[PDB]
Amino acid sequence: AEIYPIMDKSSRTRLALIICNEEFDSIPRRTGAEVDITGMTMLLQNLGYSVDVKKNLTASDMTTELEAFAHRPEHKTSDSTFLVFMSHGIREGICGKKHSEQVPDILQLNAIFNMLNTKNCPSLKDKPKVIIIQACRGDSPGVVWFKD
Amino acid sequence: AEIYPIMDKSSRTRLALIICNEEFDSIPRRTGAEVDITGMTMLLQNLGYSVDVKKNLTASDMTTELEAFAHRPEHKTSDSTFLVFMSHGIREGICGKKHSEQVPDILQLNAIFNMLNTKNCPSLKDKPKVIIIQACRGDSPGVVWFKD
Amino acid sequence: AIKKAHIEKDFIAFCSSTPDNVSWRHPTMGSVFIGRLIEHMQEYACSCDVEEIFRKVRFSFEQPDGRAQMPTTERVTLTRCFYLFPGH
Amino acid sequence: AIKKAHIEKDFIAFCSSTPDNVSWRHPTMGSVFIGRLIEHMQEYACSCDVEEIFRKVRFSFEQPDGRAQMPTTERVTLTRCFYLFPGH
Amino acid sequence: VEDNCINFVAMKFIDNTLYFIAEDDENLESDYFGKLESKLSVIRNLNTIFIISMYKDSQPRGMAVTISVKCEKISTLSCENKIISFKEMNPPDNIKDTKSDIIFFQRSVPGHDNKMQFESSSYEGYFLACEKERDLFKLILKKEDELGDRSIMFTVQNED
Amino acid sequence: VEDNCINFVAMKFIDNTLYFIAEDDENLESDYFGKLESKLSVIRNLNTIFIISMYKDSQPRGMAVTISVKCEKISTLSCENKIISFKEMNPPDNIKDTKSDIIFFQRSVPGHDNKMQFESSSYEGYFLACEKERDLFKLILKKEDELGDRSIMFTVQNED
Repeated sequence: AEIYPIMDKSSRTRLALIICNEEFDSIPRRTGAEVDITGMTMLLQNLGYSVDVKKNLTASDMTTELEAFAHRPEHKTSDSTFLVFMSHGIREGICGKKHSEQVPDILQLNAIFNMLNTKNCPSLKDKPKVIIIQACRGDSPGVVWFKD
Repeated sequence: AEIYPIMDKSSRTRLALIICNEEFDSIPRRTGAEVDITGMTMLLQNLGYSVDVKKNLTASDMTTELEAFAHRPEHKTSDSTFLVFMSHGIREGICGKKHSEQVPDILQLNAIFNMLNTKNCPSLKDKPKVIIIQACRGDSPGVVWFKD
Repeated sequence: AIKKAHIEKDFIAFCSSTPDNVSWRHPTMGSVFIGRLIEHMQEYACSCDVEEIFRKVRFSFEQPDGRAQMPTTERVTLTRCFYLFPGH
Repeated sequence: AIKKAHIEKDFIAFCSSTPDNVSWRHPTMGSVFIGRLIEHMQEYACSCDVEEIFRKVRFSFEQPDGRAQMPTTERVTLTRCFYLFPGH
Repeated sequence: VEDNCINFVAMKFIDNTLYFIAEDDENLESDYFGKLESKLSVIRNLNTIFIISMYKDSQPRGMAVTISVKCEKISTLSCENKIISFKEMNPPDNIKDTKSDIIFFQRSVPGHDNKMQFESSSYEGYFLACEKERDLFKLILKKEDELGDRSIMFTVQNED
Repeated sequence: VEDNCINFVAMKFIDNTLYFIAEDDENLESDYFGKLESKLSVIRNLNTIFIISMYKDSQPRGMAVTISVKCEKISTLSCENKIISFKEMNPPDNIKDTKSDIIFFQRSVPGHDNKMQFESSSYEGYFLACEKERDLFKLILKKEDELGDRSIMFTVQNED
């Protein structure tokens, strides 16, 4: 009993969401996101997930689409989910399509976790939420030089 | 090459830190912490670690103790570490000895990670930092009542 | 009719980089993190769970190659090994 | 000499509870989280790595028992399976 | 803040007296810095019965509610003569006189506005609640306004 | 903020001209929202030689430093007649005249105060730096004050 349940292929109706932010109104474009979308969708379709591609969503639109995804009636006949997020990002979290220095519009990772728990998404009880994120979280190149 | 390097038992000098907060100045006492310290110390001593035990440290003293632990020489001869923490916990992080609701003295997990990175602790490159924390992170029983 | 269910019981985040760093993206080949992720799901998803697949992806970024980055497995709250079992 | 390395690598945090929850501790037997953690290393440290031991600890808290909690594995930046090998 | 204090799961009556066990039995203490003094205790329906039936009032000053517990013959809780008691037998369908121990009024609680407290029909101003006794919990009438000991409030979870 | 722009690892000279490859070759773009225009490039010593030797000045107006690169016979960088050039051979130990192409002055940089830029001794006010040329990087003199193209500053990492 160390493996999550997997039901019949012919009756399971999973749902995986893929959000990407390619075009922006105050930020340079995220070139190459098209190949990312195509590859992610093809791999998930190979896995067996009814993907849902969304592009250029504000954080408010992010939230309402997440709630709609949680409320979809296909979750009751599933056993998992995928939420592949790919956009710009800062220390706080994911960047929306309307991000700017003057006014920030950030969808935090904490909010994503909160809007998929058992209270807000009762249809996903005892079911993994395998979230995938592709966004920066800071400025440092991630490497340091030390005298050995 | 999927497993970590393990050095000779007869010559390695590992190091581990066990920080626990039991007695405070504006907080109810953490009864039962003595058995916790004893059991954790015995287990790590059996594992092969030179346990360092500290009690009732302010976060300011906590940080300099972490720096002293990083700067210790045994690290050149070790291959891992353990930083077991035991105190009260606010959603921000770890509570210190002098913590209060009027002025907070909280040691964030991010600060603990930063004090043991490769830049600040060059002695622990390619060596795990298996941190263990026992504290609270909010005000919620952790369960919800959903209508099945 | 009413249970407890452990609000926020099953979750595995997988960020592209550790906190306070930068993640790269090839302008035409696609995102390097996403590219490695999809390669590892194409190769290993039938013999390694999500946790170990993410570990393989993380290890594949170990030795820096100039534009270096380090995937992070945030808030791993899984209780059991999760095999996707694609097409089975 | 000045060989490069990742600033943040080979970290595995292990919090007692998920964010925005609480943790319990028996007044005499010791903390339930620490008790389960030490028991699982006393029984499994010779056959399962730190990641899987933490997963077993997490699974041991699955079914709620009134004073329920859920261990969390934060910022798992580990790259390889870590076996303690106590005394080999 | 979702201040929650779960203290009830399910428990039967003993010696013509209603007993209730709690979810916790070892008195584990929270690691949160602040105190967690209990104020309500509501949760039930976890899978020894606890009957609640609604009644319609020709003189509506509050929704009419009943409590009963299954016995060898069903017993209803009673409030005759300014004391707490359990009377046996079944209610005589719709109650004729408004003043009765069978009927109770439900008032919404400030906590989450999802639960309701219980009000005596035979008593005006009294309040039904629970207080810590030994290792179990004992349902004893105590005025809500007066802070009698801890004064744990008795509420039940409503159907969605 | 630790603004870092690594652009140098190691590379040899070709056709009597100093070439330098960069760490990145695919021009990967950051996912950070803001721009990352490069301003310095310092890192080296990754395991084709690059000589730096210090000299003592009887007229100290800056620490005297030399650059040289190993060849069939060692070559030193030269700054004769208001142009950039590479001259061959080895320096004649301590230099007698202060005005020379052999000796350079090192000035601390605002970035982390750990690296230093290079100053010509034969030129007063000129500055040694690098600019992007094709796929590689070419060391070409350009005034630091004047913003010539991107004007990547040339600095080297000091010993602790």
